[PDB]
Amino acid sequence: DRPQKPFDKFFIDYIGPLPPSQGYLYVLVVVDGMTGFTWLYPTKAPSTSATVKSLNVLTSIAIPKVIHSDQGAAFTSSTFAEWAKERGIHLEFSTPYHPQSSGKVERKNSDIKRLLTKLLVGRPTKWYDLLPVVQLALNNTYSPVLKYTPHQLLFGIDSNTPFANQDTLDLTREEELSLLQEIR
Amino acid sequence: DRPQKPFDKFFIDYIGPLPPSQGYLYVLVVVDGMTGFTWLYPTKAPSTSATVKSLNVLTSIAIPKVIHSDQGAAFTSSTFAEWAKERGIHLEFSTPYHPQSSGKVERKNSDIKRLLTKLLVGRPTKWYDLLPVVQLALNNTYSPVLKYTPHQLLFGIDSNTPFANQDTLDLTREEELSLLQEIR
Amino acid sequence: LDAELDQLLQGHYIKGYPKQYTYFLEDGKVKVSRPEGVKIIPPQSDRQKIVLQAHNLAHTGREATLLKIANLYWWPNMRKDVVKQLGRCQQCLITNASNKASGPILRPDRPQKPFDKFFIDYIGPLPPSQGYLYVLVVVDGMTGFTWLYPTKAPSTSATVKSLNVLTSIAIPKVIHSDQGAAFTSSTFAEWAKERGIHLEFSTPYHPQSSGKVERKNSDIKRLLTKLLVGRPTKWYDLLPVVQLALNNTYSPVLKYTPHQLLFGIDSNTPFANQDTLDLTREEELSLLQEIRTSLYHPSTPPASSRSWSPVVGQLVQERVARPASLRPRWHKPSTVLKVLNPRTVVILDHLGNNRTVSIDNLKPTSHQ
Amino acid sequence: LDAELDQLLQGHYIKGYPKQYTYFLEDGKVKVSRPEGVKIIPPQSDRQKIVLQAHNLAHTGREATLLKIANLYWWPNMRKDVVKQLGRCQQCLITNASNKASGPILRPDRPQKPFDKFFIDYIGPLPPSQGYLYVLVVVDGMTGFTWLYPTKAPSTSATVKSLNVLTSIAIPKVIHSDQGAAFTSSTFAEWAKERGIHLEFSTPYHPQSSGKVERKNSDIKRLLTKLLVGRPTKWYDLLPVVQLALNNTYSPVLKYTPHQLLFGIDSNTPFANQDTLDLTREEELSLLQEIRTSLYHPSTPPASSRSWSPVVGQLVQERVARPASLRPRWHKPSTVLKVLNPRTVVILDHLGNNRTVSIDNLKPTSHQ
DNA sequence: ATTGTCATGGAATTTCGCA
DNA sequence: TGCGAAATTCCATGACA
DNA sequence: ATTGTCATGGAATTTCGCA
DNA sequence: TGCGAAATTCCATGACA
Ligand SMILES: N#Cc1cccc2c1[C@]1(CC2)NC(=O)c2c3c(c(O)c(=O)n21)C(=O)N(Cc1ccc(F)c(Cl)c1)CC3
Ligand SMILES: N#Cc1cccc2c1[C@]1(CC2)NC(=O)c2c3c(c(O)c(=O)n21)C(=O)N(Cc1ccc(F)c(Cl)c1)CC3
Ligand SMILES: [Mg+2]
Ligand SMILES: [Mg+2]
Ligand SMILES: [Mg+2]
Ligand SMILES: [Mg+2]
Ligand SMILES: [Mg+2]
Ligand SMILES: [Mg+2]
Ligand SMILES: [Zn+2]
Ligand SMILES: [Zn+2]
Repeated sequence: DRPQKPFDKFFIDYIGPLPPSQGYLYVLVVVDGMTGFTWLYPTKAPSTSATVKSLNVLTSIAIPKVIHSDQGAAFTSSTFAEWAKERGIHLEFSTPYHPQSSGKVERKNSDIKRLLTKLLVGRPTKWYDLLPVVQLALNNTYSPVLKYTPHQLLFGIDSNTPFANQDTLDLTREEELSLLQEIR
Repeated sequence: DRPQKPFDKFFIDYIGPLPPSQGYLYVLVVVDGMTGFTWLYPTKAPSTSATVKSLNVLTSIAIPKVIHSDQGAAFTSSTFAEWAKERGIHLEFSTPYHPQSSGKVERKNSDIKRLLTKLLVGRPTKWYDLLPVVQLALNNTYSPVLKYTPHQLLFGIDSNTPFANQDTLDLTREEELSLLQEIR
Repeated sequence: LDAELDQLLQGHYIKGYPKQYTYFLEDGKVKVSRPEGVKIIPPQSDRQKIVLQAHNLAHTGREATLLKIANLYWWPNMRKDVVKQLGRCQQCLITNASNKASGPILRPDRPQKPFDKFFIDYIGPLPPSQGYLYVLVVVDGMTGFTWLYPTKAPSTSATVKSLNVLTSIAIPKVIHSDQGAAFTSSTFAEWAKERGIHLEFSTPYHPQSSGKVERKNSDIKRLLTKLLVGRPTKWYDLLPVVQLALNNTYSPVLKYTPHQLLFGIDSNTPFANQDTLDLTREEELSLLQEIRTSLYHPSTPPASSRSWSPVVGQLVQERVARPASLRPRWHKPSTVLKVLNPRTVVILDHLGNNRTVSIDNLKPTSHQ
Repeated sequence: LDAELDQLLQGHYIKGYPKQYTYFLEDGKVKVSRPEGVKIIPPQSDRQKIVLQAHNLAHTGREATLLKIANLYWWPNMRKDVVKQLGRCQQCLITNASNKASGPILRPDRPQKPFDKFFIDYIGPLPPSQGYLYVLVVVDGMTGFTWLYPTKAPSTSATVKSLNVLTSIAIPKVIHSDQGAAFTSSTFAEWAKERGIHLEFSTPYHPQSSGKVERKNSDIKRLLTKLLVGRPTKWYDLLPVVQLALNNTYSPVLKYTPHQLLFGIDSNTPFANQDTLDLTREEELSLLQEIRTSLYHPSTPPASSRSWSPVVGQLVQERVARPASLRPRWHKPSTVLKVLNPRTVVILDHLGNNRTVSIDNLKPTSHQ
């Protein structure tokens, strides 16, 4: 069997609804399976149209051999199936109610959901402008298993933005009280 | 003494008033002394201003060492004297009531006055447009004394408009009666 | 061609397929282990579609198209097939640039006499001066002697008015001009016929053809620029001064001014040459006839390393005159009817129109 | 200098005046019979006015000015005096063209890694497409990998919006751009400082300096032209297609596509290269690090026969950027403060301003 | 159914002045 | 029969938008 | 306070297939 | 150890307005 490579598999999913930011409510999350590189796209809905518009931006940079997702409406539609067939992309689904990806990808999606929650608190309506910094943080985060960050694995070089300050990602008592105050 | 050359002396004079043609009433006649080459300029008056405006056109092609004329008001003015001094042109006048030029120049001015009279008859108001053809005729007219036409003497080549048809220049009984009919 | 590939799998030699290689079947397709790696050999019936698919990705040339194909496939004489597609792609043919320079310029003989040929052209629009915007420039081909006329437009009427003033002095055999509206009009053709003047036209969009007057336009503008430094651009009153100044300016290569070539004697202008004072006018005109024939004449320069020269029957493409944004810079292929000279040709476009064009406005169609 | 000419008439030798000639007085002036003819020798006190009178007729150069003077006068080393006047005529200095080519171009080293340097520039105005008129082109210097963004204006706001999307992937060390308003604004400088990005600017009116992105602008426009043949110019929807097409196009000299130089592996695009299938990603990245260092690098071409190279203290003249009609194409002389490299200099104009300019926009002031 | 041109100022080369 | 310098000739460069 | 670039297709040159 | 042809490399040309 051939070694794992970048672009072999892209794992996509939706995060949201989130508080509105510049008219956006969702985040389409794309994670390369091999490198763990993350691309984030703000959408106004978890629809096929929003997925196709966002993925057309990504697939102008790199096309995956396979796209992996859950059985979400946007991904199981015949329109999304036509879009993938047109690009030579094989669609792969997880069994309903059983989301399976990979250890690395599951861990990455945890970091994304937690990093977003940490930065939402205090400014839940300003996340659109934070998407570029959130991605750089994630892609410049060292992998204990692989020895390299997603950026190093994708480009084969060190980055000009090393994220040496390995932040808490966990919430403070102040942030916990502020988050529970927002849930009112 | 040095041989005669083109531009050594320009003999100028006014012909008119003539019937109005395109608002013009006079013709300033310039004849090079050596070659007998003629330049004609329509003016609205025999004034210094009209002489200066016309001669500024000619002196953009060639400047004479000497300008010869009678004691006409336009040529004896202090303005015309200033114009000549500015261009390094010496002004030369004939004694009042005694117009002296040269045999060749006197004969040329006769041909000009006669050629104009011949073509005026029938169309005395259309002479402005005929000035280019009148000049070509005159300058392509063979000199019995010199063996060459003014064009040959000025450019040192044959012309593309040889005026082989040596016309009458004298008026017909029809033209005489038509000219005497105009004098009414 | 699955028949051709069948004999190959069996093991018997086919012209174009090296015998020293191992041809086998895998995943329902003929393969070959080549130094670069294992490549798929498509049947000849599939190759045209493959070449076209590779080319169409970015409408690439020979090597860039081949490098994509060579990633998955191998077949005998691949570039021969690539070039067949390149030469049939209308989009590439009309959009790509040429990489062949025109042949060396011709140095037409200097007209033998003054008034044999005039070169006329317009300068403008210039900053308005007394309501005037243009300058009609008339250059005698032999002498270089120039006449300047201010105009309100580059029109037939303004050209005719100016030329009726000039032709009072002498009538020229030929008037050479570009294909500007003022000179190509039937009113101007009529004006010339009426006078026995032949109208000669430059090939379209090739001002080098009118080189004699274009070159004088530079000198006119350079002198007006200098005279107008730190003053408003009131050029109208300077045209007579500039005309006289340039006509009496030495050409260092000829060692004569245009006035001297026209008249054989300087008029009463500053620093007039006095060398023929003791000669009679006839002696002076005899020396002028000699001077006019011994003038320096340049010869065609060497051809560049990769130049092209037109051949009858050759497929060439005329350059689009004023191409719109995001539109091809070349017309569809044309055929060379006649080679007038190595720098001028008669072409027949797809419409069936005969056009006399300069090779500077042509490229030879690539891939034959 | 009537004293100098007095000893001459007497018959005793003066340095500069050949003794083999006969110097005499006639018409109240010193004359000499020379091979060419009898010429007037003006006193040294009159020569400056004479040279200036001859030059001012048509603001002529060395030979054309001398040929007029030589018609009436003779004096020792006439051209030395002609050249003194030519070098002091402000009108000639700022209006005349140069006749010295710039020194050979520099071929700057290819940035070592992707994201070391970006070259950014705008294309447009283009025919409107979905309300868009411009394209922001971002080229990575090492790889050649390009990102395309449609804009409504070449503004700071549109550049910032586009670059905030791009920099989500990686932040570059340097952003090289020309001196377009969008890139020189304090809002853009602030945007870069905020991110640790150094802004590098091209010398003014020298797009060759931004050569990397300019060259990509040609490819972008050429592909959009081809794709839009016989269709309306709806380029907006083609930008993603063109971006992907060019990033995956082989450079025949490198034998790599910009995508391969950036990632070291082709994605799921047609004709993807399969040569590293059996390698691990680490083995693949090791081969990519090797490929990136052994890329072909061009060297400076030979200098032309008559080129000039800048020297500190030298009087040079900057070219007028957008010269008005009938106005000089050159600025008044400047002094070379520092020679940054043989193609870039720091100059001090007459105002006292320091300008970093390309030698392509400079001529050395003539006659020292 | 016509076609490049030539001012410019350093450099290269020739000529001049003298012996 | 030759030297140093001045004079002349050569000619690449660039602009006629 | 900076700096030209590179797709293109004939031609030149090298390599390949075979002996 | 060398031939004919195919493959590769060279590189002038031109355009980024
Ligand atoms: N504009 C325009 C225009 C307006 C009205 C009528 C016409 C044009 C017209 C063709 C007819 N169209 C043109 O494009 C044009 C030009 C020049 C013209 O004299 C000229 O009449 N035309 C011209 O003089 N130049 C300068 C140039 C450039 C490179 C050179 F090698 C030489 Cl020798 C000269 C080029 C453009
Ligand atoms: N116009 C304009 C303009 C409008 C807004 C802002 C600016 C300009 C700006 C300077 C800043 N001004 C310019 O004149 C200009 C130009 C080019 C530019 O990218 C460019 O931004 N500018 C450019 O791309 N080109 C093409 C070219 C030509 C020759 C070459 F050798 C190369 Cl590499 C590229 C030249 C003109
Ligand atoms: Mg899920
Ligand atoms: Mg009288
Ligand atoms: Mg024209
Ligand atoms: Mg023109
Ligand atoms: Mg720009
Ligand atoms: Mg640009
Ligand atoms: Zn194509
Ligand atoms: Zn001057």
